[PDB]
Amino acid sequence: KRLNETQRQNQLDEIKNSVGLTFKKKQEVEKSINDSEKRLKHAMTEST
Amino acid sequence: ENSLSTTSKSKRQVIVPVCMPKIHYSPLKTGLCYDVRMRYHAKIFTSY
Repeated sequence: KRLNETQRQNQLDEIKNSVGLTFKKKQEVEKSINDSEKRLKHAMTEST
Repeated sequence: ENSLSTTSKSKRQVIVPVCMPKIHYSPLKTGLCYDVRMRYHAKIFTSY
């Protein structure tokens, strides 16, 4: 019981670490999304 | 080598007997307390 509980807890906080990792990667790709939108805007101006 | 050099071939008579040593620290160990059942209590991720 203690063995399975410890493996459960290790799986738990490893999942929590990976969740923090992917949330940081999303929070860092947001800025390049907005900058790419800005250059699409300027591309539309020169298109017109 | 020495000039002191005691010289008597005879069995020395016994003086003291061997008893339990009268110490009470450190033939013993150091106690540890631990259980995984403290790892049950976690936080509810609520804000984001």
